[PDB]
Amino acid sequence: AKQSLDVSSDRRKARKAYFTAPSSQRRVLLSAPLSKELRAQYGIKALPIRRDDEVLVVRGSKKGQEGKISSVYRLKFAVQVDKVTKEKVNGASVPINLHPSKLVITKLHLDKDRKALIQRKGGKLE
Amino acid sequence: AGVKAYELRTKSKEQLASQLVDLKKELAELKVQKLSRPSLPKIKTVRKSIACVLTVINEQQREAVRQLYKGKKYQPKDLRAKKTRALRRALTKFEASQVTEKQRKKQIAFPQRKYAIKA
Amino acid sequence: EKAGHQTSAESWGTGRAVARIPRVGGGGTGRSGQGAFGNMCRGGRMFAPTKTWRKWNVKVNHNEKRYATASAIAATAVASLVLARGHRVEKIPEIPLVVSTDLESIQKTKEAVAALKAVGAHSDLLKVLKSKKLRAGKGKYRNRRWTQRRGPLVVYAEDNGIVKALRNVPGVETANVASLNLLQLAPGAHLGRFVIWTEAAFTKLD
Amino acid sequence: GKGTPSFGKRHNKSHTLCNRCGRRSFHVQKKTCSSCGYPAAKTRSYNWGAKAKRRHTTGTGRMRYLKHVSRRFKNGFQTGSASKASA
Amino acid sequence: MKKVEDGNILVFQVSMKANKYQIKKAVKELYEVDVLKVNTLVRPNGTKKAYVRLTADYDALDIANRIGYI
Amino acid sequence: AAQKSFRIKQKMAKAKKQNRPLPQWIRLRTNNTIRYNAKRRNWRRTKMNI
RNA sequence: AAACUUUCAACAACGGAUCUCUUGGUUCUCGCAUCGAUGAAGAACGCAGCGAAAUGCGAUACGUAAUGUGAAUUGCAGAAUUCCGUGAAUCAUCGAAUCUUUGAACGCACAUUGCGCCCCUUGGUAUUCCAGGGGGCAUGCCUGUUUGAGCGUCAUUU
RNA sequence: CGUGGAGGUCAGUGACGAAGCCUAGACCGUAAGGUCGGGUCGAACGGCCUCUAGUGCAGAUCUUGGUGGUAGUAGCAAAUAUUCAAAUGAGAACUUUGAAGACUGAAGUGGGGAAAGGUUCCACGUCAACAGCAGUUGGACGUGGGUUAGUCGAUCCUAAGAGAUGGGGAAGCUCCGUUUCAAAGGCCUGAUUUUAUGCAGGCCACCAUCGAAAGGGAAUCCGGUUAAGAUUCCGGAACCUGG
RNA sequence: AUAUUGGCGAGAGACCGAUAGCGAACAAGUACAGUGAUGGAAAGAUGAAAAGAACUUUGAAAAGAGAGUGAAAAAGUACGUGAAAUUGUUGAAAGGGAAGGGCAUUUGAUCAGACA
Ligand SMILES: [Mg+2]
Ligand SMILES: [Mg+2]
Ligand SMILES: [Mg+2]
Ligand SMILES: [Mg+2]
Ligand SMILES: [Mg+2]
Ligand SMILES: [Mg+2]
Ligand SMILES: [Mg+2]
Ligand SMILES: [Mg+2]
Ligand SMILES: [Mg+2]
Ligand SMILES: [Mg+2]
Ligand SMILES: [Mg+2]
Ligand SMILES: [Mg+2]
Ligand SMILES: [Mg+2]
Ligand SMILES: [Mg+2]
Ligand SMILES: [Mg+2]
Ligand SMILES: [Mg+2]
Ligand SMILES: [Mg+2]
Ligand SMILES: [Mg+2]
Ligand SMILES: [Mg+2]
Ligand SMILES: [Mg+2]
Ligand SMILES: [Mg+2]
Ligand SMILES: [Mg+2]
Ligand SMILES: [Mg+2]
Ligand SMILES: [Mg+2]
Ligand SMILES: [Mg+2]
Ligand SMILES: [Mg+2]
Ligand SMILES: [Mg+2]
Ligand SMILES: [Mg+2]
Ligand SMILES: [Mg+2]
Ligand SMILES: [Mg+2]
Ligand SMILES: [Mg+2]
Ligand SMILES: [Mg+2]
Ligand SMILES: [Mg+2]
Ligand SMILES: [Mg+2]
Ligand SMILES: [Mg+2]
Ligand SMILES: [Mg+2]
Ligand SMILES: [Mg+2]
Ligand SMILES: [Mg+2]
Ligand SMILES: [Mg+2]
Ligand SMILES: [Mg+2]
Ligand SMILES: [Mg+2]
Ligand SMILES: [Mg+2]
Ligand SMILES: [Mg+2]
Ligand SMILES: [Mg+2]
Ligand SMILES: [Mg+2]
Ligand SMILES: [Mg+2]
Ligand SMILES: [Mg+2]
Ligand SMILES: [Mg+2]
Ligand SMILES: [Mg+2]
Ligand SMILES: [Mg+2]
Ligand SMILES: [Mg+2]
Ligand SMILES: [Mg+2]
Ligand SMILES: [Mg+2]
Ligand SMILES: [Mg+2]
Ligand SMILES: [Mg+2]
Ligand SMILES: [Mg+2]
Ligand SMILES: [Mg+2]
Ligand SMILES: [Mg+2]
Ligand SMILES: [Mg+2]
Ligand SMILES: [Mg+2]
Ligand SMILES: [Mg+2]
Ligand SMILES: [Mg+2]
Ligand SMILES: [Mg+2]
Ligand SMILES: [Mg+2]
Ligand SMILES: [Mg+2]
Ligand SMILES: [Mg+2]
Ligand SMILES: [Mg+2]
Ligand SMILES: [Mg+2]
Ligand SMILES: [Mg+2]
Ligand SMILES: [Mg+2]
Ligand SMILES: [Mg+2]
Ligand SMILES: [Mg+2]
Ligand SMILES: [Mg+2]
Ligand SMILES: [Mg+2]
Ligand SMILES: [Mg+2]
Ligand SMILES: [Mg+2]
Ligand SMILES: [Mg+2]
Ligand SMILES: [Mg+2]
Ligand SMILES: [Mg+2]
Ligand SMILES: [Mg+2]
Ligand SMILES: [Mg+2]
Ligand SMILES: [Mg+2]
Ligand SMILES: [Mg+2]
Ligand SMILES: [Mg+2]
Ligand SMILES: [Mg+2]
Ligand SMILES: [Mg+2]
Ligand SMILES: [Mg+2]
Ligand SMILES: [Mg+2]
Ligand SMILES: [Mg+2]
Ligand SMILES: [Mg+2]
Ligand SMILES: [Mg+2]
Ligand SMILES: [Mg+2]
Ligand SMILES: [Mg+2]
Ligand SMILES: [Mg+2]
Ligand SMILES: [Mg+2]
Ligand SMILES: [Zn+2]
Repeated sequence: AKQSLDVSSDRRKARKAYFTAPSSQRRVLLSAPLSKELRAQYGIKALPIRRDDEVLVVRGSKKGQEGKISSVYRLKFAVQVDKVTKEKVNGASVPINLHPSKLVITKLHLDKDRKALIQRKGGKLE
Repeated sequence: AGVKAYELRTKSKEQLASQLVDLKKELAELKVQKLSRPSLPKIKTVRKSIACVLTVINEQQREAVRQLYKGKKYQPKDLRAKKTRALRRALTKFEASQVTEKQRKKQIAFPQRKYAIKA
Repeated sequence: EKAGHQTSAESWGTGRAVARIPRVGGGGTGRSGQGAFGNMCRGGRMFAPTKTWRKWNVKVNHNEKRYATASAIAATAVASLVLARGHRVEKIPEIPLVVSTDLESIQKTKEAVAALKAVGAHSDLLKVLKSKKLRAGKGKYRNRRWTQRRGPLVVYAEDNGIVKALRNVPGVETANVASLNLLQLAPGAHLGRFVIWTEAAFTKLD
Repeated sequence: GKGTPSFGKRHNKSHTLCNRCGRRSFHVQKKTCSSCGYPAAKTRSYNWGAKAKRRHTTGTGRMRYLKHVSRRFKNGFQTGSASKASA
Repeated sequence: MKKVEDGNILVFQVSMKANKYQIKKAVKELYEVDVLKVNTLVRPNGTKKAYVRLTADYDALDIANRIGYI
Repeated sequence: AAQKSFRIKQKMAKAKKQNRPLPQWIRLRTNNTIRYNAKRRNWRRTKMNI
């Protein structure tokens, strides 16, 4: 249960704070879990998704498919994978929007900062 | 592109004045160009650039005056702390801690003693 | 207290072929001319607007109060009552079910469940947990989203970790003997909570 | 003639635009705004006109400066600039 | 455009805050040209137009695709 | 009113600009909800009162 | 016997009840003390590559500087130099600025983008006329500075 | 008996279809109502013991919204008046052009303006709504263009009147007074040849300011020119004011 | 120690659930009215995702018919469900200056149960 006097269980307040969260806040909300492999690799559970990352969909219809994240469409709380697309009837193609809680991260994109984030959570890196 | 402040700040007063002119000529040209063209977002970055240059020129002149007024009664009202209008005319710490010759004597001889019940 | 009444609407009087509620004035907007104030009016003030100074709490004589909690404590014996109350106590050794004082010292959730299990609470724990439901109400809109039954109630004489090792498990509540509470001894005013007493607590009773 | 044939003669403003409140309640011959009270130093308003007050109190405009006083208070009216850190 | 071809006139949208002197000096300083006289007017989109007649020594058409428009 | 104050002309001009249909590209924005300009005025349906 | 009228049903209309929803309202409770002549609250007009509004901002105009984050923004277009980085962002924070015309509103006016005075400076052959740039001039009151007024009044000259 | 919400319970029902809605189909109850089937539907809901109330509608010339009969009905009848053909267009009584017949009859249905409007002006495109038939037309809709001044106005002056200021009333918002019981100010040049403007004369005591786009008032005319501006642009010829 | 329908920041409710709740859940003190003081609304919901219907065909066009998307168009930017008044069609029936109702049976249509 909640125990801090500065945390609200209130449903209404939660839904507001989700839907009106600033871009920077959405980055963290949009985390994906690392793959079984990467979790042993880095001793770390999950990470804010980020662009050129490599990813495996593991729920829904596109369950099984994989690719490079080509947008973190924060506005939409959604993520696009360059390789997972709808081809409409007029031959045009169009991205599917996927949720990072429903992906798994199979290859990270590394920075000084990415690495720093991992060390900050007490992980380890190759 | 877009000029960086931390680079503007190393330039001379007159270098900055000239880049200001340079950007202004730039902008003028771009606006001619704009009305012959379906869009022109380049134009944004140069008016932003002028902004920044002026910002920087202004910084340095203020920072100049600020020091040649440091440690003086009386310095221009807009380098004086903003604070709040009330806050500004509240007694200073000095004129407030003020204490009567008689009473200072009192405070000294009979101040709140530290004590405890038990034994 | 101002709702219904933020208008300067007047009656129109009779002789205009039209009911005599007050009516909003001016024009050019369609609010103009409409029933005002009255409780049968769209946008009226309600009939007898509710007021904060309604009686919310209730005094009960301290002695009658204790009569009750005593009665409730008494009934946590009486297996029929405990059975009738929900509470899955056919497979328990005996009632009153008194367990070792060693309980009050358990720090860990997982250990707490283990003890409760061993001493007989297994089905009742499972009855909560099996019973979570979305509340049928609008209650659901209002911080009252889920529902569930009431599990065992663990009384102790001295909390040395037990209240925190049990606090996260569905439907289990803990009480200090010194207190003891009618709301917990007879939920919804039905007698017969399943109570697991620590010895320490059991003898402090007297 | 008191009805419409006399409505035809309505072509002169009693009121124009009021510099202080923009409202078109500046009475020309009286030289005073029927809404905001200009040019009286004080601003017209009345306790029997609450809906009126509501339509004009602070906060129905930009609060160009009062906006920020809260934040400023919270950081204890600090002065200077912020420093720097790493990564 | 036609006034440029035919009337040796440059048309600029100009600051509302600016007068005939200021328009004349700026066109003079910004374009190397000599100005005969400057008519102005306020447009109905709330912006100001300057009809700027250059002296007979300058040819506004030439001068308009120096600044770079056509 | 055929020979006007700047102040009035200025207002008039601000009114000319505000008189246009909704910019259609807005309709396509994520979460956009504006169908049509709901504040369009017309000289022969609603007077400015200056 | 049709048509017509009426009743019932099915499908189709008209209309928006009902059910389910809820970034809103309402009420309670707890913590806190900060508007303004250093120009407030409020007004007006403006500012985006492509905006009418709402939101933001002021000719540095949906923003400049600073700091934290660590790669977006996204309706389209766009830059492309910004991705192991003094660094993305319609991000957060915010300590530095910019802040048009106004408003207690302060050179005088104001149904006027109306009309003076002073200073420094530039240009026109210019202390004097004109034009450009910058900086100034409201009221009551207090302490002080200076210049004064009154046979109100003291001394002092020769 | 029935509704919204609350404590308890049935480890109740449910995406293999909750709730709701429809159904001269079934069943229980004297009745309030309850139950089932079938169809529709799409996410939640119910029995039992209790708690609680913003708890049950046919009426209130009830409130708000919606809908009928009336009814394809009353009507669309003032301002003399229309007609032939062509062109255009999916479409022409109604648009454009030509012809004809008329009208207003300079006290205008002509040519301009003041107040007021505010883009309606003009071009191109163009008919969903609007113009109580129509529409290819428009003061409509869409996209653009357009208003040029030393001399025309404003600006200056004063009118009825308004209204600051020293003041006097008034608890006060404010009321009075306007040259008033006020120490009410600025010009012309001379004095400077440290120098820039201090004092030397003599005046002048007039003591705010707003208030007229018809009153007063310095100065511009003709010809040409635009889709739409012109005593404002172009050509030419003048005149006033300051310096 | 007391007050507090204002301001800033928080945590809540046996509160209201779009004619309710603040007037405003929305570009709401907006649009619109009024010379002015003032007065002052209506208006939330496709779907998980626009996948917002390529293409053919009739049409001047709007659209229709096919096709197509979708778990569903019995969700088509008139959009969840989609009552009633009231309306079109279809089917059945009755009707000599209203219609509807009660007890009862004929006729027609329809249906439950119980039997072994
Ligand atoms: Mg924590
Ligand atoms: Mg983390
Ligand atoms: Mg999503
Ligand atoms: Mg930048
Ligand atoms: Mg100070
Ligand atoms: Mg009341
Ligand atoms: Mg009636
Ligand atoms: Mg109400
Ligand atoms: Mg319900
Ligand atoms: Mg339940
Ligand atoms: Mg009238
Ligand atoms: Mg009058
Ligand atoms: Mg007055
Ligand atoms: Mg004033
Ligand atoms: Mg030529
Ligand atoms: Mg002019
Ligand atoms: Mg009219
Ligand atoms: Mg009107
Ligand atoms: Mg049917
Ligand atoms: Mg509902
Ligand atoms: Mg939902
Ligand atoms: Mg609440
Ligand atoms: Mg609290
Ligand atoms: Mg105010
Ligand atoms: Mg925006
Ligand atoms: Mg952008
Ligand atoms: Mg940095
Ligand atoms: Mg930001
Ligand atoms: Mg500036
Ligand atoms: Mg003034
Ligand atoms: Mg001015
Ligand atoms: Mg100046
Ligand atoms: Mg003094
Ligand atoms: Mg009951
Ligand atoms: Mg109930
Ligand atoms: Mg209720
Ligand atoms: Mg029926
Ligand atoms: Mg049955
Ligand atoms: Mg079914
Ligand atoms: Mg169902
Ligand atoms: Mg659903
Ligand atoms: Mg009960
Ligand atoms: Mg009631
Ligand atoms: Mg009844
Ligand atoms: Mg009824
Ligand atoms: Mg009735
Ligand atoms: Mg009755
Ligand atoms: Mg009724
Ligand atoms: Mg009606
Ligand atoms: Mg007909
Ligand atoms: Mg007829
Ligand atoms: Mg008639
Ligand atoms: Mg005809
Ligand atoms: Mg004739
Ligand atoms: Mg005749
Ligand atoms: Mg005659
Ligand atoms: Mg006519
Ligand atoms: Mg005319
Ligand atoms: Mg008009
Ligand atoms: Mg026309
Ligand atoms: Mg049509
Ligand atoms: Mg019309
Ligand atoms: Mg018609
Ligand atoms: Mg028609
Ligand atoms: Mg148009
Ligand atoms: Mg236009
Ligand atoms: Mg003249
Ligand atoms: Mg003038
Ligand atoms: Mg007076
Ligand atoms: Mg005057
Ligand atoms: Mg005049
Ligand atoms: Mg005159
Ligand atoms: Mg001519
Ligand atoms: Mg022209
Ligand atoms: Mg003309
Ligand atoms: Mg000429
Ligand atoms: Mg000549
Ligand atoms: Mg002369
Ligand atoms: Mg409160
Ligand atoms: Mg609390
Ligand atoms: Mg409401
Ligand atoms: Mg209710
Ligand atoms: Mg309402
Ligand atoms: Mg909402
Ligand atoms: Mg509306
Ligand atoms: Mg929905
Ligand atoms: Mg809806
Ligand atoms: Mg949706
Ligand atoms: Mg079709
Ligand atoms: Mg369905
Ligand atoms: Mg549907
Ligand atoms: Mg469609
Ligand atoms: Mg529907
Ligand atoms: Mg029948
Ligand atoms: Mg019968
Ligand atoms: Zn006003």
